[PDB]
Amino acid sequence: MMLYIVFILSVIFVMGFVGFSSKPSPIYGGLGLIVSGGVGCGIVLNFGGSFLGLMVFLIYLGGMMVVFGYTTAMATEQYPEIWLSNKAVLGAFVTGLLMEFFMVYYVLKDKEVEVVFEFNGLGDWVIYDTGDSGFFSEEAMGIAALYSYGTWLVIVTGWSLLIGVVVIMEITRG
Amino acid sequence: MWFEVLPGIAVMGVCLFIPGMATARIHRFSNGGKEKRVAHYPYQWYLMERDRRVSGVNRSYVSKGLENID
Amino acid sequence: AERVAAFLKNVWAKEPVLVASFAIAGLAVILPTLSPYTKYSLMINRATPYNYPVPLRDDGNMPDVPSHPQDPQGPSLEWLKRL
Amino acid sequence: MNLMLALLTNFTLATLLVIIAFWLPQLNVYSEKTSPYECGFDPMGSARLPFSMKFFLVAITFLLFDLEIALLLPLPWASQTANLNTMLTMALFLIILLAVSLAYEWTQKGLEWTE
Amino acid sequence: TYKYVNLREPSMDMKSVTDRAAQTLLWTELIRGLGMTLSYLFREPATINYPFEKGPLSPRFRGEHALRRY
Amino acid sequence: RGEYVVAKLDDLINWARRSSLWPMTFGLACCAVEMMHMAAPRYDMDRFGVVFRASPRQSDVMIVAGTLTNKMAPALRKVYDQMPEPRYVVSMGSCANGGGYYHYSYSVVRGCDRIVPVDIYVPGCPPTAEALLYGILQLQKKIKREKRLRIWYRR
Amino acid sequence: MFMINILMLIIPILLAVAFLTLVERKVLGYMQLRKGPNVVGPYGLLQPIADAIKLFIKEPLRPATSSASMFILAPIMALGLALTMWIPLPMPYPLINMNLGVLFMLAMSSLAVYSILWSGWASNSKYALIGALRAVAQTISYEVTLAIILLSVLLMSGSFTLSTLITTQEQMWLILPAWPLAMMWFISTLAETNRAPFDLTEGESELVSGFNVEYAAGPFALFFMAEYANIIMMNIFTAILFLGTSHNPHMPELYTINFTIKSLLLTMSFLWIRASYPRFRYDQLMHLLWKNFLPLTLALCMWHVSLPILTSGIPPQT
Ligand SMILES: CCCCCCCCCCCCCCCCCC(=O)OC[C@H](COP(=O)([O-])OCC[N+](C)(C)C)OC(=O)CCCCCCCCCCCCCCCCC
Ligand SMILES: CCCCCCCCCCCCCCCCCC(=O)OC[C@H](COP(=O)(O)OCCN)OC(=O)CCCCCCCCCCCCCCCCC
Ligand SMILES: CCCCCCCCCCCCO[C@@H]1O[C@H](CO)[C@@H](O[C@H]2O[C@H](CO)[C@@H](O)[C@H](O)[C@H]2O)[C@H](O)[C@H]1O
Ligand SMILES: CCCCCCCCCCCCO[C@@H]1O[C@H](CO)[C@@H](O[C@H]2O[C@H](CO)[C@@H](O)[C@H](O)[C@H]2O)[C@H](O)[C@H]1O
Ligand SMILES: CCCCCCCCCCCCO[C@@H]1O[C@H](CO)[C@@H](O[C@H]2O[C@H](CO)[C@@H](O)[C@H](O)[C@H]2O)[C@H](O)[C@H]1O
Ligand SMILES: CCCCCCCCCCCCO[C@@H]1O[C@H](CO)[C@@H](O[C@H]2O[C@H](CO)[C@@H](O)[C@H](O)[C@H]2O)[C@H](O)[C@H]1O
Ligand code: SF4
Repeated sequence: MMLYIVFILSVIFVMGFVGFSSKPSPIYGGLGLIVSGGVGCGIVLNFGGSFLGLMVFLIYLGGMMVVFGYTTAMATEQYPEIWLSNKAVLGAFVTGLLMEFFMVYYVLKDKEVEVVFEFNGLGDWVIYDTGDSGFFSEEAMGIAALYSYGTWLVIVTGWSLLIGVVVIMEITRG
Repeated sequence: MWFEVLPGIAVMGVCLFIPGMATARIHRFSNGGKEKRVAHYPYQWYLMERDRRVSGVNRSYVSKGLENID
Repeated sequence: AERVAAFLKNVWAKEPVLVASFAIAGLAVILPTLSPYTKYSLMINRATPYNYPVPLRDDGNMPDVPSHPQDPQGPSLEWLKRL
Repeated sequence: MNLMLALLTNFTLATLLVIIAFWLPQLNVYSEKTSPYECGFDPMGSARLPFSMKFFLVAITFLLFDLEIALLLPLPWASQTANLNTMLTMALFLIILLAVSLAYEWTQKGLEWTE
Repeated sequence: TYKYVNLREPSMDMKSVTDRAAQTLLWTELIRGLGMTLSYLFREPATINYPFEKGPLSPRFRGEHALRRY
Repeated sequence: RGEYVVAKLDDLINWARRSSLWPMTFGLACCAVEMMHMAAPRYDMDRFGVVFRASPRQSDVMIVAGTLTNKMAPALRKVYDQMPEPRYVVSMGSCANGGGYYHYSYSVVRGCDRIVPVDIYVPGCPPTAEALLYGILQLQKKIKREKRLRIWYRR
Repeated sequence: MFMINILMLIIPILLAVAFLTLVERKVLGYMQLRKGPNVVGPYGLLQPIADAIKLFIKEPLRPATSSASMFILAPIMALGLALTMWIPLPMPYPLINMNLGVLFMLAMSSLAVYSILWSGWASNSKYALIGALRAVAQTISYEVTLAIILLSVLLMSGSFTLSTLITTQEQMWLILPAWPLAMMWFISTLAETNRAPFDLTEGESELVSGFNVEYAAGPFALFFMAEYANIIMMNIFTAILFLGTSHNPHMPELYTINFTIKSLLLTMSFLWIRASYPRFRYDQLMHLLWKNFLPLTLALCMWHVSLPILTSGIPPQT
């Protein structure tokens, strides 16, 4: 059962996506996105990406906090909608959950499934690498190379972030 | 007087001492009297896995020295 | 110089925090070029062996490659021990 | 497995304390007791009404700056490179551009809250 | 007669300006405030042990009423 | 023996409640100044476990320290109702007790006990800070005598 | 045995938190020329026990206008995440040895903010909402500077592993070469833990009780325990970062004693500070971080990237 940990997290990942894609109040949509960010961090961690997993969680936690502030200012109503309060929201929520439940039930029944495209269902562990014993984290080595190989990437991202500040100032100065 | 604040500080100090002391002692107990092996990188985990196989009792903290080489 | 010096004494009076920031950032940009120990940073980074040193096939004509690790030939770290 | 167990225990312990808190005490629920608090007088309007954010521009700037730390956090590892000439230049370039971006928003009065 | 409570121009000489920079950067005046509360920590408190000790009163104190006799 | 067990559990919940009385930060007039002096160093109410907390949700005692007017009466009742239970009311000073100097006024409630139930009345105009403390310790002893679990056992 | 190790972590944490409440009341009391608790148990030693029992037999209230599920969830999040922050702390051995322990603590601290936002929003009352949005402002103020301050310190240690900081500081405390960063770190932890003079999300004199104004009894106690747990944890983090204790592998208890004393004194300084200063205005806190610490933090982040390289003193990766 623990061997399916990545699959179980990916099921919760989708459930969080159905949470905010059905579009209740953005307060609850933010909560759905935070759950998916956490389990998504859990998924990437189980493939050897501790830094990537933690970083995406860290980034989305800051992002959804700003979304929370903007929600209370610019996207609120007298009766914010939970999933059960609106027929359209509830229908999308249940439709997504049922589709997910069926894909999970069948892929775990046949150890395989065909939902448009063929997916094996033997447990995600089968594809893992077998032979490693280096004295370093390969993901850390690749990320650190941003500053020696990715000079060009540094320039365009650095410039884009600077222009971003300039641009938002222009856009929001009516 | 001010020294009557110490008893609460002493109680607070004792409580904060226990987690560190307990963790250190539980580690020795569960690793045959030694520090818990630290595996930050795959190489260290590989050696620990080989220790488990080499132990003969499926315990990576059971060491085998020259007595095991014929 | 007077205009800049008068400008310096003004920002010390008004914005000492920003004076320290620019002073600190300046030393970051400048000193690495003036430091004599900067070259060792690359040498130390280069001398750390994360990888196995795969041996070369002795073709019979590489006199500067050691046969044994304790032979004289090859790079040495005596410079590093005295650092 | 140790990490998952530790998390489960922490939140199980917190949940149990909340269960005790709700099922141990004697309750006496009635309308006036559970009405919203506003210093003894009834609230005027819903608390769900829009609450203007006067630091909205700093909040958006936080998103961009929050992402810069994700670019900078790998710096301890990048310092282990043999190509230190490039790494140091690029490392300083990123921080300087962040400082320039802060300076721009500062001089253009972007850090001042709306009145 | 009157006096001004807040009407003083700070000195603009180099030593004074650097004294103020140190105060700003090194929080000297905030550290001084910490010294004052520290001195109070080591003073005997003013609390009395009521009801075993009582606040002082005088013969004129006006309390509960009573009807008297010759 | 259940009688023995419930008796000891009564002592524990009573002891915990009287040892941690949190009055609501709530004062009305001059009597509230003497209440400030009870929190001041000479009497240090906090040394008894008595700690002001502003929110009614986190308060155990309402000290009605001053005159209650007709205009203020609904707000006093509101914040008393918003206190969770158990809750207690200490009436401090003549005004709160029964109207006092303003008893015959058109705008004054003649005693806060017309609006809320009262556990202790502290006399005085104002009661001294020591008099109020005597009233708080009297409330503590009233809580000590409570028999909630012993009565439940015999229901 | 590991389950026993967990219990020997969080039960002591809860006990230390309970008696920190006594110590703060006594320490504040004596700085205010009074005594604080000295009746409930000798020298007030039972005062925390009475308070805890009192709150948990007090009636909890679910407000009529409140969002039920979020209202209950938030205090569980607060305490559960407060305890989680302790598992990677090397004292000297961590319960969970992590590669990116610092990055784990940053992420868990960011997640804990939502226990303030959701409790305040779920209460559905004006003072609670105002308190929650102050937390949004507070996080925006300190989060960027806090991460970059850590980065600068970690460029002398070489890794995100908390145990490496013990090795880094074997010869000398990091406060010597990084006292400017230690100063800015210390203030940031006060803002991070919502402590005076940055106690804005509660802001009693302004918002009655801010975000937790609608919470009573046991649910209120959970927020209180979480806050005091974070105060101790953040000051343990500070002691490890800047006042590293020497670790003798054969006498690990000597480390614990020395490290506990440092953590206690740093915690006392939090109580000391609360007794001494007035409160910031919450826009003035934002300007403090962004217009003062951030310029200085950016400059010092540049300096600590260059300093190892120019002095040829880059730490080992492992
Ligand atoms: C940091 C953690 C701290 C946690 C501390 C936990 C508290 C430790 C101290 C426990 C002392 C015993 C609790 C007594 C308080 C009960 C509240 C009260 O006073 O009610 C008065 C009531 C009085 O009721 P009554 O019948 O006399 O009248 C009330 C009704 N009207 C208003 C109409 C008059 O007592 C009871 O009803 C029952 C008393 C039972 C005593 C045994 C307690 C059992 C608790 C289990 C409850 C079942 C749900 C599960 C809850 C979780 C279990 C842990
Ligand atoms: C070889 C070359 C070397 C190059 C590097 C050289 C670097 C050293 C020189 C640079 C200066 C170092 C000192 C930098 C510290 C940070 C300074 C700072 O930011 O504080 C100034 C800040 C400004 O705010 P203000 O005074 O109101 O006015 C500013 C106008 N814009 O004011 C404040 O921040 C006030 C903070 C208010 C809150 C304080 C509450 C707590 C006070 C007690 C804390 C005591 C310190 C404890 C430290 C413990 C650390 C473990
Ligand atoms: C809040 C909503 C939460 C939604 C979570 C959704 C979870 C998704 C379902 C995951 C269940 C996977 O189920 C997993 O399937 C494999 C099938 O081989 C089982 O693995 C099995 O291996 C061998 C097969 O010969 C058996 O001897 C063994 O008994 C069994 O464990 C796992 O024991 C089971 O845990
Ligand atoms: C130690 C050597 C390195 C020192 C580097 C110092 C750089 C400081 C950059 C400016 C930071 C101060 O921030 C602000 O700058 C403006 C100018 O932009 C100053 O204001 C200045 O404006 C112009 C010059 O530009 C002058 O005519 C004016 O007399 C002067 O006051 C303010 O006093 C200060 O509020
Ligand atoms: C808005 C855009 C702003 C752009 C700002 C760009 C700032 C760049 C400032 C220069 C920083 C680098 O300065 C440069 O650092 C490298 C090390 O990294 C030094 O390089 C020196 O040490 C390294 C090893 O560390 C050796 O490999 C090298 O042979 C030697 O020359 C250079 O002697 C120095 O000149
Ligand atoms: C590379 C990292 C290290 C370098 C530091 C990077 C950050 C540099 C920030 C420079 C800011 C300069 O521009 C800034 O603009 C405002 C105009 O609104 C100036 O002036 C204004 O702000 C200051 C403080 O808020 C007020 O005292 C002044 O009354 C007001 O006019 C600032 O004094 C100046 O500092
Ligand atoms: S009882 Fe006396 S002191 Fe108290 S409020 Fe009335 S007039 Fe003032």
